[PDB]
Amino acid sequence: ALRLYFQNGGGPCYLYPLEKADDNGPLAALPDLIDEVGEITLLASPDPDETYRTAVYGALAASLDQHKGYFLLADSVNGDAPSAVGGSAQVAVYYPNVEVPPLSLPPSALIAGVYGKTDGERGVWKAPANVVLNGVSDVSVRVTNEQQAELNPKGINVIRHFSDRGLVVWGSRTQKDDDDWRYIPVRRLFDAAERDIKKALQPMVFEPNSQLTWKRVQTAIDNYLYRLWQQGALAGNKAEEAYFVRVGKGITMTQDEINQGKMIIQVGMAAVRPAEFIILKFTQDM
Amino acid sequence: TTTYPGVYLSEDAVSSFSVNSAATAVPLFAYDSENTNTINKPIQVFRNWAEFTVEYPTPLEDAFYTSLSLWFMHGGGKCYLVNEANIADAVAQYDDITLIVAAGTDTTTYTAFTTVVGQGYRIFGLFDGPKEKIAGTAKPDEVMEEYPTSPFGAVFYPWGTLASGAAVPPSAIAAASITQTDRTRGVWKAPANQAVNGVTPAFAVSDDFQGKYNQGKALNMIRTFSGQGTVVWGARTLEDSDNWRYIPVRRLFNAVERDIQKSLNKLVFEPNSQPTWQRVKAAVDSYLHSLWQQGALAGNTPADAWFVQVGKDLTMTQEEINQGKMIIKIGLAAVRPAEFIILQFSQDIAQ
Amino acid sequence: GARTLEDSDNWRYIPVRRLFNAVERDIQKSLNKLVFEPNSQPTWQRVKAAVDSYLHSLWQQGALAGNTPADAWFVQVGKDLTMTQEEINQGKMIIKIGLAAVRPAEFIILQFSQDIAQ
Amino acid sequence: VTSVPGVYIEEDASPAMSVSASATAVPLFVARFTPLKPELAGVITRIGSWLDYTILFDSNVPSSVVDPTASV
Amino acid sequence: MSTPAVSHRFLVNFLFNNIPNPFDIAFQRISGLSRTLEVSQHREGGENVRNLWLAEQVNHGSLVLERGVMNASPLTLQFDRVLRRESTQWANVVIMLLNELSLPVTTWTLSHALPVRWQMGDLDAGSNQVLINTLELRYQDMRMLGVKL
Amino acid sequence: AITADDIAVQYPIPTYRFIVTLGDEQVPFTSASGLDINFDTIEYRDGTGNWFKMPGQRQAPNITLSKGVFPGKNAMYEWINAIQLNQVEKKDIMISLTNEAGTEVLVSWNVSNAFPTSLTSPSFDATSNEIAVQQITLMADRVTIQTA
Amino acid sequence: AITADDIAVQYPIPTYRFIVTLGDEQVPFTSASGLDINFDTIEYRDGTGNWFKMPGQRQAPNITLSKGVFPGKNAMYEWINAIQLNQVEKKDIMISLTNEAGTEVLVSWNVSNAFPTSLTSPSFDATSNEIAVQQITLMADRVTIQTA
Amino acid sequence: NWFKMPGQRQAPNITLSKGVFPGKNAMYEWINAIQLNQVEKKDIMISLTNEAGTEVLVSWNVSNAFPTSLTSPSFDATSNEIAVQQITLMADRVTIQTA
Amino acid sequence: NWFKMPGQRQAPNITLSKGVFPGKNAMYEWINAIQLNQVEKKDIMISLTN
Repeated sequence: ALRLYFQNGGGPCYLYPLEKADDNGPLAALPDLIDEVGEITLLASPDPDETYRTAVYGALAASLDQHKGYFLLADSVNGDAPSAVGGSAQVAVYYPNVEVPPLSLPPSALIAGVYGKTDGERGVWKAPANVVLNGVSDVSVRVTNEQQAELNPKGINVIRHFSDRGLVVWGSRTQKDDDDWRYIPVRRLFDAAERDIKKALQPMVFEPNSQLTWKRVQTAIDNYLYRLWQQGALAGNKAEEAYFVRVGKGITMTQDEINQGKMIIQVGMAAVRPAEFIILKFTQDM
Repeated sequence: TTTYPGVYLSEDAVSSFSVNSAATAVPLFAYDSENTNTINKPIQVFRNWAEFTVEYPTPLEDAFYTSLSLWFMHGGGKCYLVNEANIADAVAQYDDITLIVAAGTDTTTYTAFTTVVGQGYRIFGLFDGPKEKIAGTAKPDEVMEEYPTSPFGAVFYPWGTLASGAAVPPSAIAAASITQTDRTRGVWKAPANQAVNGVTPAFAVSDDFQGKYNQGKALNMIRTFSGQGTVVWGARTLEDSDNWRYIPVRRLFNAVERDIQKSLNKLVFEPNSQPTWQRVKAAVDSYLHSLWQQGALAGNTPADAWFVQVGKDLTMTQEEINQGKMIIKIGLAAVRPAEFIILQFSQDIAQ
Repeated sequence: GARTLEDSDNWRYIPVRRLFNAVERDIQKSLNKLVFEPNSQPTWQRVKAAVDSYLHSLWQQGALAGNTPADAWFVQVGKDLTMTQEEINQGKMIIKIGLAAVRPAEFIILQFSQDIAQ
Repeated sequence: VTSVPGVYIEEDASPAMSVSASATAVPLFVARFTPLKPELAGVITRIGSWLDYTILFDSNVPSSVVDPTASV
Repeated sequence: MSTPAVSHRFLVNFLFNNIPNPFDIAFQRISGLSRTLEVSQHREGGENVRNLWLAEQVNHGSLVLERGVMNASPLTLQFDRVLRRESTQWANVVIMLLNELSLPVTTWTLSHALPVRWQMGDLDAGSNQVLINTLELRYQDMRMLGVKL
Repeated sequence: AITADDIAVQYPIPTYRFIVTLGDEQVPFTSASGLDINFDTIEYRDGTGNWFKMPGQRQAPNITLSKGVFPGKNAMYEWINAIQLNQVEKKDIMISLTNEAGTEVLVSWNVSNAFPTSLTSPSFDATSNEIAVQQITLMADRVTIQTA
Repeated sequence: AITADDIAVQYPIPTYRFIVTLGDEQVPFTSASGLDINFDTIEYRDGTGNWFKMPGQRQAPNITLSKGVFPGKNAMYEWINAIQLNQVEKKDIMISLTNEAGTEVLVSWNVSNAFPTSLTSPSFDATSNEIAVQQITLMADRVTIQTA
Repeated sequence: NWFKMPGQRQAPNITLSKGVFPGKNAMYEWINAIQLNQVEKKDIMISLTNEAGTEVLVSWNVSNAFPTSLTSPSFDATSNEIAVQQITLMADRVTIQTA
Repeated sequence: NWFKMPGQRQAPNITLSKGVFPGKNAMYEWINAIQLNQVEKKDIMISLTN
């Protein structure tokens, strides 16, 4: 599963060797070891056993709603979510097991590869859903349109086979059915922007909590959000329609909140949504 | 079994056929569920005649063997033997099928043909006529009631009497004149007057007989003439409408609508914006201009042969952009064939 | 006969063993003039372009099986590809070279049919 | 009814119509227009294109010797 | 429509009966194979407006070959024997074009080709050119094969 | 008082903002030139003085695209390296004059079946403060303009 | 905030820093030009309107390298002096855009079998404050680019 | 019809000047770290401040600045002046935030 | 196979320019003495000097 990861776009690739499933000792100590390392973004446990992943997905479900920026790549078993992570916006399920010359692998090791390929070539605001999977030959189940039509209004994200292209990842939805966090590239744009703003403002911690510092923090966010807009990440036409940064004492704070040593910043963005339906509507009248 | 490095002299040599395939003719040959000499594998893929005889080595005399052996001896590329029960799922899974060929099959391919047409899979069915002699006092309404009233099908009555004594289903005669036409003339030209070799029509058919069976549901005779031996004689579909008569103009749009979506599936999950809509309509104008200049489209200028249209007040609204939709409308004119030739004669003696 | 003393998929056929003996000796005669150069990234680029220049001439005279240069050979050298930094410090320079050879024909089967007066 | 993220095909569409932009000729056609949803029965509605007419108003309106001519 | 065939890649195979191995030799300038049918016009008495062409005898052309003066091949040693009249052996020649991959798209397949003429290039003191020698064969029959006929 | 929504309809379009879609991808270029539509001409004169002038048949365009040399891979090189004697992946090129933000195409030129015939290296010069610029020349069969 | 390790990946490469490995040695040059990849073109038209366009076969490159005249030996001269009527030590040239310190090759051009066809002397001029510069023109058979 | 339009904005050239102090020269250490392309770009903020120095009245922000020159002071034995270095910067955008 | 070879070298054309001085014109009495095939052929050294 790691050789198919580096064939599809490699990375620094942290590993956690976990031998058997039912040892609840190392699985309870797992979310505390992830926070000690600074730079994990994806989870994506690549194991063919079904009860092995359920013990992993249940141990990692409490760390996904803690604003830490992780993103789980779960795997369906027979066409549904694995129910440890039901409807959180941090989870992308991928259904068909993928066969290698024939052992069948869960597709999370390959999809974690094609995220790094897509983000390096197109950015995190691009939907990672037209990448042809290198390595592998054929999926275990050839999925029709009619069963994807009952799966794609959930986040199931079927690996499809096209005869001219090969194996194409086909679907870019999360588990959240909200209009805001429906798509993967909208969700991972906000997770990546919050991660890079956080790395930029940590030099401004333990500064004097004055109005001079609040403008140094506002400009450091405004310089970051401007160079996302001018490379196509944000959906705007004026750069006042793309984003805003607000900080002040009458605005976003009260004097009792400065005295307890905190500054409060309101940042907003506007992302663009992908085109996933194309209707052709032919005729021969003119 | 090769042991020494020399030359081996084997004398159990059999026939062989070179593949001369067309990309727009990948058929599905349906074999019967209650057939004894087929492999229990329900869906099986045959790229050539050599892969077909390593799984069916002895020459059988059944409907599926004489359909496929008549397929591969007229070119023919990859094709599918699918059981009658799995015809609606083999089209939905294998992405490549353009033809549903009922190789001696009734009432189960018909109800699974009308399933995948309502699901919209851009296929064309080739059905069979009666294996018995149609009388002449039989009526074209009571004989043509087994068949769907969809424009994606044709019927082809007269069965074959292959030179080894076997009987060829007349869908296989029709599918072997589609391979030879989709190379030499294209998918927009009629599969009719191309002659198929090695077969013979079982019954002699008159043209007074075909006149009853032409309008309405279109039986589509298989007739032999002196010179052009055993052509298929007729190119009409199972509905008699101004649009979707004539097997050429249905199979032309099936090839257009499949080559456009193979080109536009590489633009899915792009951002639904005005720069992407311009890239769609220039990928269709570039496909249809090449198709116009090789004779597929009727028009003496590009404005009379096709149009592509996409906008924000033209084809789709802003409340419909927000659902991820991208409506393109494409109209294009096809070339209708000639079907009737009237020779008006005058003479006068010594003048 | 042209077979060697083992019957394996790689090292059957006296041609494809003696081809690699000639490849591996003409490459080391070319790379012995690069020994005691500084073990740095400019030297690794000079190694892999001296092998690509040898194998491209060998491809275009029929020695290598492939209808494109990407199917006939590859040369690979890096710092996370073929060798590690703890292995640079020992003076080592690992190059990996894969190349496809042309296997001969060994058996010819003449399949005969006839029929009298037909 | 679009649920599969592929490409859909329809075959009996009508050709769309283009609209221009002008500020000196904005008319008010008073005719026998038949609405679909009946809240816009006695008020004035803006119809920015022909696509806006087909959604708000009934554009077919089958005849009965009288013939509907407001959509034509 | 499929792309037409260009004319700068070609193999030539020779098979003599003196020589036990079939050999393959690279040339520069294969000339071109003609095949004429040699009709004759007849004039009838009462007919003044149409013509009448009567088929007689198929005439084949000649295979003219050009290559540089290089090391002695089994074919320039064989023209040396025939033009010294030490042998009168002739060969079956196979000429074939190659497409982008390696594949033979057309094949010409001459029969009983006889070496009849050697022609040496010019020796000139200011020339800047390879010494090209011209070879020429007369064959009996010709049979073109391939998919691009 | 001109209210720049009227500038987007009435004023002309400048040359410095453009995107080049080359096949299935966009590649950032610096220059782009040669997208002409050129015809031949046929004439005829007779002795009475009639002189007929006709358009001939149009000749093929030669497009020229230049961009800089970047530390990644050379995507213009792997399309001219893969010439096997007749064969080339022929691509269809769109060169679109775009607005500032990049979110609206103003007018575009469509090159239909282009294939590379030349690629020039940068000119190495030890006394120059310049960027390594390659240019590729392409040969096509038609150039169209869509105005939307 | 751009942190110049990102400049080494994203920004383009300038022309003034390059090294030229010529055979088994490196020679310091001032200019280097002519490392093109050029193809011919084959066409075909028939009476129905089909017009086929094909790449031809590529022609040979002419490289140009210029350096100054130094008080030692003239290493470009003893490679063009040793022409015996057909024969020349053919060398393989690498022209590599390098980083400042010289310890990393960014992108390089590989000339395969080069041999000299011309060598020009400096232009002696008693009113000029210039350096004696020779230039040598080379003829090869292929030019490749390796991007590492 | 004359059509007048704004073109594309060109790069700003910002010049700063400070005195020479006996410690470590921070502006020499940023112009000495040039390796043929590679410079640490910095964000410049020049804010008009109150007299205490703790709150911004109006600020001029500068996006990606890198040094292009650094002048030495003019040494003169007959002058009572302070040694002033003058660095010039080149960037891509100038932003004015007012608060 | 495509073989590339050096040809044979062509003859040089040297160009020397100097000023007109009040003495005798030493470049003139070497080009004046051309008799139809014949010329005193000389060997020239052009030396970069300190």
